[PDB]
This record gives sequence, C-alpha cells and structure tokens, in this order.
Amino acid sequence: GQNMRVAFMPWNGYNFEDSILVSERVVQEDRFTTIHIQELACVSRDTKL
Amino acid sequence: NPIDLTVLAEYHKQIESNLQRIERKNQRTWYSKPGERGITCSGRQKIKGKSIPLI
Repeated sequence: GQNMRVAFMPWNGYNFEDSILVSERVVQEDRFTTIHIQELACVSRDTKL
Repeated sequence: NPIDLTVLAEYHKQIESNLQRIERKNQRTWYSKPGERGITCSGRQKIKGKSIPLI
C-alpha cells in the first residue's frame, strides 16, 4: 500500500466504530487508484438454420 | 402416350443430390475432430442479466 500522515483523534463522529476519514489530497494525488482488466469472449456457433 | 413427370423426378433428384453434397461438406469441415492435442481454444461465452419490466 502507501504510507500517509495520520492523526489519532475523534473528529465530529465520522469515524465512529472503525470508520476512516480521508482528506481530498489523497484523491487529488490519485494514490489509491487501481487498474482493473476484464475479459469478454464471443463465439460463432454452428447452429441449425 | 400416358402422362409424364420423369423430368420432375430427375430435377428433384438433382436438387437432393446437390444439397446433400453441400451439406455433407459443411458438416465435414465444421464438426471435425482435433488430433492428438485436443481443443486448442475455449468457448468462454457468458450471458449477464437485464432489467425487464412486466407491463
């Protein structure tokens, strides 16, 4: 993963049991963006008709 | 001199023989057997779902 600046404090309840708050600097630096690759095939079939 | 449809039977036999030759060739080179190694590809076809109303 990546290493980040973290403060341990209760901030307005947005981290109530185990939730995490994330500032938009982590989004704008796009440092958890992930590439995914799907695959799809298509066959020509010898049916009748 | 009775009536005659021998040419009809020859024509129908010609149609049947030509169609049997073409369909035998197509069913010969489309359902062939692969040799000593097996099917060299795979089908992989999958169908997903849609949102179909019922009016």
